[PDB]
Amino acid sequence: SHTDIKVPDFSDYRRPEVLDSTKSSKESSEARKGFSYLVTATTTVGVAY
Amino acid sequence: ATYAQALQSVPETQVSQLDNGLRVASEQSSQPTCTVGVWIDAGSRYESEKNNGAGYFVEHLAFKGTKNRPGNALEKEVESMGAHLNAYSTREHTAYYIKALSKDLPKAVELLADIVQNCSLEDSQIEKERDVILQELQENDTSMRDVVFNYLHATAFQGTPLAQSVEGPSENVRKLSRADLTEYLSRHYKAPRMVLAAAGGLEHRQLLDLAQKHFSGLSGTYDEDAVPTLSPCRFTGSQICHREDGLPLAHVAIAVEGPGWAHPDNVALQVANAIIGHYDCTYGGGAHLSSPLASIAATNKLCQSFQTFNICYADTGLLGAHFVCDHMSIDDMMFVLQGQWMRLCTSATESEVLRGKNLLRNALVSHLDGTTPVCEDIGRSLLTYGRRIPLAEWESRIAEVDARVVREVCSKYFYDQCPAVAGFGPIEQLPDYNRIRSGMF
Amino acid sequence: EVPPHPQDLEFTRLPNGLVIASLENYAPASRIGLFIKAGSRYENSNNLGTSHLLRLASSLTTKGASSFKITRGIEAVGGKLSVTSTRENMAYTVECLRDDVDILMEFLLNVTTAPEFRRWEVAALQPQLRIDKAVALQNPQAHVIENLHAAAYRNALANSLYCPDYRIGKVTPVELHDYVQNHFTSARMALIGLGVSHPVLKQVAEQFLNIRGGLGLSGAKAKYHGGEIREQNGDSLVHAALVAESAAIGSAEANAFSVLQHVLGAGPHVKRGSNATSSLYQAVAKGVHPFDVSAFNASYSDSGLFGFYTISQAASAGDVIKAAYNQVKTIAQGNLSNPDVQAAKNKLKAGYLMSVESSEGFLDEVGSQALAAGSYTPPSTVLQQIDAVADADVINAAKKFVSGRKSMAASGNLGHTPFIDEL
Amino acid sequence: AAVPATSESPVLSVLCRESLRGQAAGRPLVASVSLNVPASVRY
Amino acid sequence: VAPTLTARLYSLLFRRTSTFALTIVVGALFFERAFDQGADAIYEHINEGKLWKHIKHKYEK
Amino acid sequence: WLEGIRKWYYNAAGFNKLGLMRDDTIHENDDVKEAIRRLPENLYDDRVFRIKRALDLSMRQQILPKEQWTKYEEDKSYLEPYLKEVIRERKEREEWAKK
Ligand SMILES: CCCCCCO[C@@H]1O[C@H](CO)[C@@H](O)[C@H](O)[C@H]1O
Ligand SMILES: CCCCCCO[C@@H]1O[C@H](CO)[C@@H](O)[C@H](O)[C@H]1O
Repeated sequence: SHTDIKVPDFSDYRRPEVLDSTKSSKESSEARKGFSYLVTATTTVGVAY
Repeated sequence: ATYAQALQSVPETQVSQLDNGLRVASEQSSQPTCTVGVWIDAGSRYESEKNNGAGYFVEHLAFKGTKNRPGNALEKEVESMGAHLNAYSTREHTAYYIKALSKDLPKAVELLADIVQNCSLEDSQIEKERDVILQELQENDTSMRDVVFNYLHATAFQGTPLAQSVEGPSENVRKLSRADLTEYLSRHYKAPRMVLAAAGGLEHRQLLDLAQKHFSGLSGTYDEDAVPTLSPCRFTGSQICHREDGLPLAHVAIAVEGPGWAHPDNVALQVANAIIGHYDCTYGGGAHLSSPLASIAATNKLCQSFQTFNICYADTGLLGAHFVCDHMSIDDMMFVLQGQWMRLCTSATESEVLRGKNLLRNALVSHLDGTTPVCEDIGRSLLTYGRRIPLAEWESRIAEVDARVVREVCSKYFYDQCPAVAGFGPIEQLPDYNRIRSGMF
Repeated sequence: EVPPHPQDLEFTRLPNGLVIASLENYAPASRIGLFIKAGSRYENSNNLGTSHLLRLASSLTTKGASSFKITRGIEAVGGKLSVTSTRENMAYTVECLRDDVDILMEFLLNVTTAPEFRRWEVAALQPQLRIDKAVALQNPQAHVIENLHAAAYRNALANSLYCPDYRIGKVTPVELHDYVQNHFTSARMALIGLGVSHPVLKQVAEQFLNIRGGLGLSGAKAKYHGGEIREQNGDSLVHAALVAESAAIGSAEANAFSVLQHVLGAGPHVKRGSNATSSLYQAVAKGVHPFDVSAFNASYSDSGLFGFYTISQAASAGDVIKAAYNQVKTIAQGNLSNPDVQAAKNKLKAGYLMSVESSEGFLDEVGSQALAAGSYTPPSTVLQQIDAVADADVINAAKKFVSGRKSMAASGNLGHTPFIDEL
Repeated sequence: AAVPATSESPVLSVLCRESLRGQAAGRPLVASVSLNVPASVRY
Repeated sequence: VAPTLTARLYSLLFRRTSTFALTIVVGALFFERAFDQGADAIYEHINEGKLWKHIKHKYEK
Repeated sequence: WLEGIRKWYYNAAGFNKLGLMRDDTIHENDDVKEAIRRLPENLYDDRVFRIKRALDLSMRQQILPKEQWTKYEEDKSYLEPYLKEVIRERKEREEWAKK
């Protein structure tokens, strides 16, 4: 049965802030994305210089 | 009479409550028929890995005989009065309802009470249903749509109870015992978790009377250490791809996390989803359909069908779309679909939003057509909102939505958010997750 | 809470023969349908499939509205336009919020009284006949029921709801025009409405549906013949239907057959139930352990078909069909208890009332009565006509089936599926 | 309107009595086509 | 009750394409000045007393 | 007589010398292509032959005998009703796109 299909455990790869399955990850989504776009912004400025 | 006067003329839904906690709600009409049923806050989201599938198993036994009406006696009684008995289970709710002549309401309520409290669960019947369920699992495996939606939940809510299917894994079906089921039942089937709803030619007072007579014995306590409460379910931007080139068409379901039942944002989201809409090869509109996705798909033959959806759960949900297409059309379909979400986030126009609002208005009213749809709305609403939301309120909520509200709400849930993706079939062309993620902005 | 109504159904027949009927339920949305005697039975050997294409051409250009406008205009108000057909009638229905009925009505009228059937649009639509048919035929029941009618009748009712393959790409604009002109006439039409005021619907019909054409071109009477069509396709399951000519809808004998249908079993009442009170089901179950069986009843204006439908594993086809048939033979021999007949009547009465519970069922019921009897018989009366059926009438209906010349249709791996003469 | 059909059609299951129950035809068929909704075939 | 560091910059300056680009722009100018002055300072410090700008006063207008 | 200059211009234009009708010389844009696609078989096939005959004459730097030249008085627009409707349909779509 396709219902015997369970996503494997990814706990060894998850960021600490999304390790609790009983907590919404939307509270950290802004911080997690804000960092990547800061990285992207700093790289862009470096290359522009 | 204008549409406004029409909304104000709908009979209010009367709600009462018994001492044991059972809620009794009804909407009276003059129909010589009715639908009455029991909606319960029970479903696979309440199940653990060990008893996942218990609720579905119970659904299989519910009409197989009670202490008072063994075997097919319940069956014969329902049939002889020309009534219909049906049931359904979802990840959060379970329902048992009867369609019958309004004059048969008393027997209808008695039977439901009998079903909900005195189910036999005969060991031999349990063994028979075990095989039926296994066969149903095999049949469901042939439904690519059902498979892809179960996969979407498995990945989007991985590691939580919402990741579980309603039917449960086959090994659970083979091992569930009468103990497991009775246990499941005692913990969840309590009066405070149930709603007796009815719609049709009947009076609330009569229904309440019948409820006091047949449901009073239902437990309304449980205790303190056995009150199944729901923990939030983490959502995970992720992807599950089951490649099977042997299947003729690919099925793909993609979604971002939704707000959950109670949130006001669901109305604007429904308007946005109405704008994008649904489509399939048998639609007569074709190239002239208002939805850009629908007309592009129709003129370029991009898919067999597609549908937007807003699946709601207590505190989370799945907001997105599902499409069925040829192996060479997946990338194009994904491209156009995501482009439509982005266009709504940044440039929804007043005219398309008005169309969306009108589509939603028509859907809401045309859905509540008949005693069964109305009765279901009463039962589910009481469980989810704790009250029946009147049409006049829905209109007010829809009315306040405009292009600005659509852009802002869509941006909130779709813009630069991580989606959950499920694919099944000849999906070699399903876009890489990074490309899909970049499509979100 | 006490309901608004409940008002009564208003009826008006115009001089040209067109019937208008409406019920104001004070609902927020309206549902309007134009029923026409133009089902597939009116096609002849030279224009088969013309009504199928017509059914798919509702959004083609008309004199007052372009194809583009029809689609965008109806969608702008979140409306709906659909065409439904049976072997006898065609129903064009529109759905919308009550304030937008004026808009939907204009499109409805253009579609039904002013279509242009432009040569290039008609050609471009042909492929849709193939797609639409393939979708419908994914259902084995469709294969069997279409073949059943083709086997039973020499003409008219013998025609399929779907265009024959050889005709796809061949239906011409002239055939479409001819079909609309010969059948979309005043004396063959009924405008039904729910959630709209009778006066507005009456003024709409008076000003825009004041067409002529009288009774139009009626067809030849359906001539029952009997016969069998076997479609070998090797499916694990065999679908089969066995019928005999019964009675025309509107006759008292038709009521006997409807009650007989529910004695034998006419569909499930309990989710996953064992159908304890279904006579045909219990008879097969005794002699067989995966199948489905059901009494089949089709009643038309000048004829009717009655019998049963079976679904079983290919090897058990003969056992299921014979067991079902024998069970009907016992009823014909008089082995029928009063409690069984009362239960059947209850199912039938409850069933009828449940079918007119929704706007769709209500509209279909009123619209069909309007075209069949040009009159309205209320629920109260229908139930009485049902109670009036006598046990002997039911037994006699069964006897008519048993001794009547049979028609049969079957599809699947037919190695063990018997022929009529082996029953 | 925006109410998609119960079953969406695509072009180019049963394994038990329970799931077979109800499949046998009982009435004449009806064919429906729509501007906005999937086509259907009854009985 | 409020967001964090990165969560603020994101919602404020990165969530948009028009503002995110503006951040890179203005960020570029300020980055350039500080970077160039700091690097020149480090260079001159490492080479204190050796550069023309360091001994220029002994001969200079 | 504007009509006088007209017949004079028609002949000076000279597409008639190749046996072409005025509509045979229209510059094909998307509206025209759709209109041509909507032509009944006979008009489409006639158009194809007149054009082919003209291109052949053009290749040979020749013209038809004077008695076969298209006549000003007999040249009628076979394309107009189709082209007009194609443009009307497009304009309608454009107005709806504006809302
Ligand atoms: C600019 C290209 C957009 C698509 C052009 C199609 O345009 C449509 O063609 C139909 C006939 O096939 C007409 O009935 C309809 O009114 C017209 O809007
Ligand atoms: C391109 C130069 C435009 C001059 C107008 C020509 O005018 C034309 O000239 C012909 C020759 O005499 C006349 O036979 C004819 O009637 C006259 O309309």
